[PDB]
Amino acid sequence: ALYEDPPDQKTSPSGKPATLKICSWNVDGLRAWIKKKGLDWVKEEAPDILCLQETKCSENKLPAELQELPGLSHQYWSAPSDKEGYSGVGLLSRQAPLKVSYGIGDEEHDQEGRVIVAEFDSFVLVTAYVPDAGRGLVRLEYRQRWDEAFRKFLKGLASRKPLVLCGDLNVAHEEIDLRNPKGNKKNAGFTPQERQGFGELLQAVPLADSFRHLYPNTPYAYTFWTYMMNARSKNVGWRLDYFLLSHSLLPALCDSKIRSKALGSDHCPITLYLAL
DNA sequence: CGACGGATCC
DNA sequence: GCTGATGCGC
DNA sequence: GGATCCGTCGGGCGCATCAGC
Repeated sequence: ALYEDPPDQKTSPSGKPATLKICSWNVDGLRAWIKKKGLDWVKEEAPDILCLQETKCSENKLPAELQELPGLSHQYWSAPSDKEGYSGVGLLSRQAPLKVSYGIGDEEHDQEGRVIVAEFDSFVLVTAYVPDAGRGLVRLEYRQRWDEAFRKFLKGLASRKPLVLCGDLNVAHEEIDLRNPKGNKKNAGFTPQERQGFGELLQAVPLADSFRHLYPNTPYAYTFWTYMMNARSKNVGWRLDYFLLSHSLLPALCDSKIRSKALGSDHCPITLYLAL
């Protein structure tokens, strides 16, 4: 069945106005995403913080339009040291973070430009392109170790301000998070190993799924669709993109959106509204 | 990884 | 510089 | 035999390299 994201709730449960909008988007090729008119959707969306994943683009090769967004002038980029054309993350902010760091503090996992940490006054933001388990599950065991190191890095993130984890976590937590869970329990992103790791992220850090807290039984809500067999036209997809938040932030949670109409990638943009 | 084809199931 | 084959990873 | 279970195949994209010119 198709999916129409409910209208934006730009007010919290206590009637407080959204002071912060964050947009996360796996662009599957930032230079391609821009030629495909992706920055135009960002302009219309006017986010305060824009997190991008799978940039596939080093810093010296970023298109000049990216350095022309005035409401997103604070830009921070991370790419693999060896694999050019692979992975890559980005954080564009209206206001300068107090602190910007890269990696989960672990050499085995900090080589593929997958994590940017940005400390703001009231919260700590973390964008992530989590390792894929791969065709045939070749990189599953690596994903399992990444999960362990990520869980630990996040739980002890130095200080005590709430956490907003955003990005491509590369798993569909439960069966409601993908069209075909039965034929994908042995396919990357639906292995029980990965699904349990997400569960442990939630219990250990701890964190909550913004979208699922608001929409616990909303089906067909996906963020990724294979380009193959035009899976997007039939909404056969997976929710791999999320905003996970400390429970301290749930009183500030106005909404968590899925922008199913925005094109440019095999992923759709997600958006969080927060009243801080 | 969605689609498909074969195998099995009551 | 520019394109197309080839390879690799989603 | 309609419905379900499950393994195999073939394929959309982006970007890198390299050759040729």
